[PDB]
Amino acid sequence: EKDKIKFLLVEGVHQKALESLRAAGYTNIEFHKGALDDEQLKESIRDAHFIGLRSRTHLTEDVINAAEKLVAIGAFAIGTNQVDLDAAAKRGIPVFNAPFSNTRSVAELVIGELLLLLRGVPEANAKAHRGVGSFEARGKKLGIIGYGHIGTQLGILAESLGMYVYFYDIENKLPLGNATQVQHLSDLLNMSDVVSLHVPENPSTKNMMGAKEISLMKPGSLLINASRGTVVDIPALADALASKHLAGAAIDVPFTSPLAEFDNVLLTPSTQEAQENIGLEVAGKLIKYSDNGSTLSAVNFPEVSLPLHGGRRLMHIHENRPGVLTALNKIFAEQGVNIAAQYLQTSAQMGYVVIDIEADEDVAEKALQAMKAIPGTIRARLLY
Amino acid sequence: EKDKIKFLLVEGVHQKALESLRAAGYTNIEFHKGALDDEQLKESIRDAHFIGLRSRTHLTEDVINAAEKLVAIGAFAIGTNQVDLDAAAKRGIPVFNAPFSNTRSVAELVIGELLLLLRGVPEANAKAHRGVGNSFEARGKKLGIIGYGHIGTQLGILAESLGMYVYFYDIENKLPLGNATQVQHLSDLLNMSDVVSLHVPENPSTKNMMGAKEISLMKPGSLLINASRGTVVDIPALADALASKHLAGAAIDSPLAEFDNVLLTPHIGGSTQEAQENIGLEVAGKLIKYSDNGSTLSAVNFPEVSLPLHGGRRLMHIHENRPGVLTALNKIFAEQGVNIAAQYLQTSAQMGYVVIDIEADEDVAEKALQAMKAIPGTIRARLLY
Amino acid sequence: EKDKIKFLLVEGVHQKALESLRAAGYTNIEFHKGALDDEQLKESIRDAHFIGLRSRTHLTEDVINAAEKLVAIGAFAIGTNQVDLDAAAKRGIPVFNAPFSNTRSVAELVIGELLLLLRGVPEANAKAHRGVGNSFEARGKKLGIIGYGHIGTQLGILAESLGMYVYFYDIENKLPLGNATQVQHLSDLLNMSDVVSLHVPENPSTKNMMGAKEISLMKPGSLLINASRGTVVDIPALADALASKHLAGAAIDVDPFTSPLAEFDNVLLTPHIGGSTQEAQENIGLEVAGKLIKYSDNGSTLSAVNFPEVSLPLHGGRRLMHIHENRPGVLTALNKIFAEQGVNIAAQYLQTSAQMGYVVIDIEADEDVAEKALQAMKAIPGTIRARLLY
Amino acid sequence: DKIKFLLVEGVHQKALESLRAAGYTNIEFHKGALDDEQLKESIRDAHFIGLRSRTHLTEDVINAAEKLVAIGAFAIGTNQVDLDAAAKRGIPVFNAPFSNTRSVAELVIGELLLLLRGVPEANAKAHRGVGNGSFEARGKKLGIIGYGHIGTQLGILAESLGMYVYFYDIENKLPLGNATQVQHLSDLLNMSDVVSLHVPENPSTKNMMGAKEISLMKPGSLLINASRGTVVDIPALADALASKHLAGAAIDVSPLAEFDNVLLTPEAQENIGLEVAGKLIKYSDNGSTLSAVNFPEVSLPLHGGRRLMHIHENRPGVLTALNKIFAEQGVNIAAQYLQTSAQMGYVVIDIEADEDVAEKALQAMKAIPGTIRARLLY
Ligand SMILES: NC(=O)c1ccc[n+]([C@@H]2O[C@H](COP(=O)([O-])OP(=O)(O)OC[C@H]3O[C@@H](n4cnc5c(N)ncnc54)[C@H](O)[C@@H]3O)[C@@H](O)[C@H]2O)c1
Ligand SMILES: NC(=O)c1ccc[n+]([C@@H]2O[C@H](COP(=O)([O-])OP(=O)(O)OC[C@H]3O[C@@H](n4cnc5c(N)ncnc54)[C@H](O)[C@@H]3O)[C@@H](O)[C@H]2O)c1
Ligand SMILES: NC(=O)c1ccc[n+]([C@@H]2O[C@H](COP(=O)([O-])OP(=O)(O)OC[C@H]3O[C@@H](n4cnc5c(N)ncnc54)[C@H](O)[C@@H]3O)[C@@H](O)[C@H]2O)c1
Ligand SMILES: NC(=O)c1ccc[n+]([C@@H]2O[C@H](COP(=O)([O-])OP(=O)(O)OC[C@H]3O[C@@H](n4cnc5c(N)ncnc54)[C@H](O)[C@@H]3O)[C@@H](O)[C@H]2O)c1
Repeated sequence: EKDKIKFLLVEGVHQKALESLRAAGYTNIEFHKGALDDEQLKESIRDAHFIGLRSRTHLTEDVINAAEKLVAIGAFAIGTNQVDLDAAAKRGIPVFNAPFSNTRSVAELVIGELLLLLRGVPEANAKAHRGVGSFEARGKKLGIIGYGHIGTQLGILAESLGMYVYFYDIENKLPLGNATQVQHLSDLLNMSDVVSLHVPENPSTKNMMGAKEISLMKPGSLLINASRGTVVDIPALADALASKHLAGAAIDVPFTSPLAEFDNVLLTPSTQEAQENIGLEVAGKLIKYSDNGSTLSAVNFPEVSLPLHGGRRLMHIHENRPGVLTALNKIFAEQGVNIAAQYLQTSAQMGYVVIDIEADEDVAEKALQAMKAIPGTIRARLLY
Repeated sequence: EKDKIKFLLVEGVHQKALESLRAAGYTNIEFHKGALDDEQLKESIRDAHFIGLRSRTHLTEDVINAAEKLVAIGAFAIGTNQVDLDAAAKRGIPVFNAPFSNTRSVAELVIGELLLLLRGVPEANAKAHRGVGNSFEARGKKLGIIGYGHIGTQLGILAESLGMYVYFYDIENKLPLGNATQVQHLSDLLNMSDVVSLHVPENPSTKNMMGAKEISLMKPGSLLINASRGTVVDIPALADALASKHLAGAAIDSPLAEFDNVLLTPHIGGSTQEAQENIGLEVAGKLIKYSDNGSTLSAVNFPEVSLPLHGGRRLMHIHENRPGVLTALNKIFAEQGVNIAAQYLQTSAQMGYVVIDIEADEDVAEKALQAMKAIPGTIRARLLY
Repeated sequence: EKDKIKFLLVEGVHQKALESLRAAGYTNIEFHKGALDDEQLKESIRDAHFIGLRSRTHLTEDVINAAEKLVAIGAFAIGTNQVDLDAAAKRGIPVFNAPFSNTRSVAELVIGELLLLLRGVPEANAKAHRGVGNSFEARGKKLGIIGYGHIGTQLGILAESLGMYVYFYDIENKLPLGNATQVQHLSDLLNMSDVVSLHVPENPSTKNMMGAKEISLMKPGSLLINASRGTVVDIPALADALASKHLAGAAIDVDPFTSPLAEFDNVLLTPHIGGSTQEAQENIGLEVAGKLIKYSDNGSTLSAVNFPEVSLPLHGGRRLMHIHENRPGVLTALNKIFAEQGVNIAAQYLQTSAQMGYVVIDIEADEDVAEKALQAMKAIPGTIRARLLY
Repeated sequence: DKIKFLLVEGVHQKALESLRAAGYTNIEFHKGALDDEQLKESIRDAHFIGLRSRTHLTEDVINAAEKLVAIGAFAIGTNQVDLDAAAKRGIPVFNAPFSNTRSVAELVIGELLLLLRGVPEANAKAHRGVGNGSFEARGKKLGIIGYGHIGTQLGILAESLGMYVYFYDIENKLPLGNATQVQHLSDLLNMSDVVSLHVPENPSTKNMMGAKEISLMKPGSLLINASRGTVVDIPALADALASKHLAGAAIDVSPLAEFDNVLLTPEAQENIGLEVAGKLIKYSDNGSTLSAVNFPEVSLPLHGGRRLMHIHENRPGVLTALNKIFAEQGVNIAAQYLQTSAQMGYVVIDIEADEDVAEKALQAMKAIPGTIRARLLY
């Protein structure tokens, strides 16, 4: 929304990212197919309002402090280990990544794994390669644990394969297609011919699939954990495979070493069709942060976003010290200006707040100046 | 989550709602299979903190103002015309409906409508019934979806199953389902589509968004579908495009009664029988979360607020929208010596609602609560946890 | 696949048809965007071995007999009202149409009908256009398919994708696709179905198979769809069932036959059904061009509309074909001919009709003997035409 | 109906259901396989025998039979049956050709999904301790060669996964869904990200996928052969794998054992039961030998009238004799379908006549030299 806002994109992010940026009115783009050298990065990033990078660019504390106009960082990938998160945060610079771009990919893999495991293909294949010398998926029940981005897309594909889909989730969800939410996990485990996990990594899920749960699964069933974490007690999984209670499994990958001996287990390890989704996803985050201040899904920043309801919108980033918010609201109160919406979120170190006001530019601009002055302020900006 | 919080459910909402309420720790439930007479409703709702009803129960201003403990209203259906929204709002009472349980039926409806419209069936059928004597496959056709949310995504899935190519336009990037493709400019989506279906909310950004200009950008001989909305399409313009034959047909909802190639579906806000379970789950969920964390997401007569749960203490304040409320709040926490961890204030009409998370002990939180209730213009405030 | 084989195509058949012919080695093609006048037609179809036409071409006996090289006619459409079937048959000229090109289109139509009928849209729509003022999801419902053939099968696939449970009744055992289930007894399929769709041909076994008794057997509040045909459903019984509300609605392909239904707002009457646009045109083009190619190369008359149907698998050797009047002695004459040449018949397929017979014969012999047999076969009394396919 | 049905190795209850459905009662069932002594005893008066992969139906056992009309192999196909001995006796052997269609289509989907992602190789390495392809299926093109039972069901599943389906066949096929026929094999091969073969085993398919065909395939593509034949030239495929021209493959079972990016593979008994039992019944009723594995295939449309069938040694003069019989009797032949195999000849003849005229032609047909058997079907 201004050709003065410079976007520096390196390591060759997908073209759709550029298409998205231009459609939103941001055409001041410096593009690079490969990584920049230290000296090249420093001079290109110096006046960049935004930088988009992948895995090879190292955004160290020094490079960041060197950038004098940096507003936000877009990690066009899932990982952000190449970016110094804390350094960016201290300067009020959010880092966005692409957390859901691999959704479809994981769903397809699960389908491929269950189809072959159900037929005992992995074991037959390993023996064939050594010189040594089974059911249809349709009509079978798939039990999905975690019915979110991946869980829902998987259920859709499973139904297309003629499977009956059931899911367990700690939250009530709207079923897509003929899927059925099962309230008790043990009930899901009992019915399921195939069980697939798609939950996040947290105390709630730590070893949720232990000896007991695996014991609850149907005799001859399959356990899939296509996306890597710590949700499955590997030793317990190994015992159930050795005992043959489970006819096979697929686990994302030592730690899985106990499974290496099993021919009926599939062990599987940002360079494919993911680039388009990533380009669209991350450019979108940069665009929205620029236009409306949304930090939803930022990885090193308090998360906030507010619907577009007209009026003027300002944003304030500050060290989380008592008195800042009081100073902020005072600016509008002592002036009789009304606040239509306000959303503040904090961390131990920082506080981020977006405010919608009913006023004209003059007042808005004036308010912005006062805001920047408030002690503890890191950055302040008038969004519209 | 207390067992003293009374839930009054009338007109026989699905048993799943009760199970859900019980699972959330709410067991103080009065349940009736049907509607009650004016006398019974008044007696039953007098001490009800929450009421769940359907289309028959008339929750009028009188009834509302008489219910002295009412905290929230849940319409276990889509419509809320039987509920006096403004009356409830004035009392700081949000009204929740079931905005998503009927997602699937709207998607199925659009598929049925486009399939027949494409073949010219509505027109051929109307003439056939009048005695007057008298097409395209959907397969390989492009479906343009405006608003890729709950309905758009499900519609896209069904359309791809019919062999159609799905493209969509939205005001933000959306993760696509199947082979659906996002299109950055609305004009481009309109240009390429053989069928355009609208699935967006009602609000200044969508009022008449499909006007004479947008409709003329649609492909010649295309179809426009507005399955369940309100004021998104400029009717005069649509009639004009139909008369000129720019569009081969449409489905909506008049000046359109003259067109045999237009399907008119008088009121669709009706929830299906198969959806009663989902509705019970959906609306009970809304009441529960409002009661527990103050979320007013999806409320139909209230500013929408929702703050992630990060422990600590949480307070909520409903008031007359005006400058100085927030400042009045800051001073109270300052005097009380507490820092605000998170805050979310939204306004709608002449009303303001704000949820505040603070780190403080029970006593301090209560003292803050009493002060907050004394702020002039305050409608009500409570300590959620 | 020689070059002396001419293809006359009028009324602009789809390019796919030509691509198909060429790929098959038939390049001698005379294309025309539209129909030709009586003078031009006779002039063009003069030395044409094959002709492909549509609806705007009248192939009369005069035109046909005028043609001295015509071996087969391609009607790139469903109907063949425009061609003199008997005249072609008398000349030993088979007529091929596009029997299954509209399969997908009908299956799509059924889905659209049941979706709207299930929600009561036809009725609400009719009332709305009149000023008068004013429902179940398809997902989870059971679809009962009577006749699991071309359409039945594609319909079932679309229904399952819509989340419906598919069951079908057919007089012959079928390999179900997806989760489809074959039901042995009609009464059973009829009792369990929320929607029943008919996709059977018009023969004695189907004549009014859906009578008052069958309809009464249907689940109360169900839908009946017959999106093609005309003799499988008893309209009077249907109207009664709709009047009593035993059925919630219906879709019937339409007319004195459907008049009893005109008063029902919850019934969809749909005329034109057979020949969409470029899309249906592409299927048709590929289908009929294929028929012509197969007839030319191996003598197959499967699906011909005015000819005995014969089709013999390709097993090498020499292939001859003989078209004749159904008079006695022809079959005997054929044998005698091969005995004298001391040739063995590997396979023979003869089929007949009114007063005409068609036989394809596979023999073991050198071209030399083949051609000698061909000439002999042509001299058989009652012979209309004979050819050496390969 | 003195039509005894001997069933061994325990065929699914459905076969029994089916036979009964057609009145055909009299069923000697044996959950297990009988032996030489008992087998000859039970098969002695057996009209139809149903067996699996273990029964050894030798020339002796068959010769032992005296009323055997057909043999139903309720399995992947013929097994320990002396097909040749069976044919000599004018006895067709029916198997279950399309019963596991769905199963093969599902297998191909599973294989291409993993191969596209390089999982086979990654998995092989992971099981050897080593650590370290990869693409989604949606948006990719699947090239099917042989658009028949399996090909069509495969296309349906492929499209549901978001793939674009193209197929090549030797005749025009009605496409299901968005499947598109491609006229030239070379075009199909080059455009495909995945090629799967579903063609019959015969001369026109033997090694049809050679060095030339494989070189025409897109670089980094996958070749899948679930067929039960030798359609692919392994030596050529191996070369294409070593050179990385192909990113992987899946084949039924070696030179490919060295390739980690190659998949090597080996209750539905209900289908088999209903399919095979269905062949046995149709043959008894209308004489159809469609799909028989050791018999000329003949199938004639039921158009009323009388239907006579004749099985004979392929001696010249049989057809001459047959047609002379009807000629002399002044009986018109409505339809006639004769097909032959290396040793046998089978013809079905439809005529317009009453019982009298029929049985008259039947006795004369039985008297022809080379006759193995002849029956009045109806
Ligand atoms: N989607 C992607 O692109 C991607 C990429 C890499 C890794 N992952 C990983 O895959 C997993 C799932 O990802 P997603 O995108 O579908 O996540 P998601 O957030 O959309 O859904 C996770 C689901 O799990 C449910 N859940 C949480 N705790 C649960 C519990 N204890 N029991 C049952 N259900 C519970 C949640 O309510 C939610 O519906 C996560 O571990 C994620 O980190 C996803
Ligand atoms: N889901 C149901 O059961 C149901 C029942 C009756 C009526 N409706 C109506 O259908 C509409 C959409 O419902 P939904 O469930 O899909 O809602 P939703 O919130 O899930 O999705 C609406 C989508 O519209 C997009 N959008 C918003 N403003 C837009 C604009 N100006 N231009 C383009 N896209 C825009 C949003 O980003 C979002 O993705 C609403 O008007 C709703 O009242 C829904
Ligand atoms: N497929 C098309 O393109 C097309 C175009 C125009 C009209 N039609 C009409 O649609 C109908 C069906 O067409 P189709 O292409 O699927 O035909 P089809 O021949 O493929 O299948 C008809 C099915 O009906 C079954 N059947 C026959 N008699 C039966 C009986 N008495 N009871 C139960 N099942 C019986 C048959 O076994 C077969 O499976 C026919 O009336 C046909 O004329 C089809
Ligand atoms: N369907 C099953 O259950 C099953 C089980 C085991 C093995 N098989 C094997 O799979 C293969 C195909 O099985 P199906 O059931 O789909 O057979 P099918 O007969 O239904 O289809 C084979 C298809 O191949 C086409 N074709 C023939 N020769 C061709 C050629 N040279 N090039 C291209 N296409 C050609 C045919 O026209 C036909 O459409 C066969 O080898 C069969 O023995 C099938």
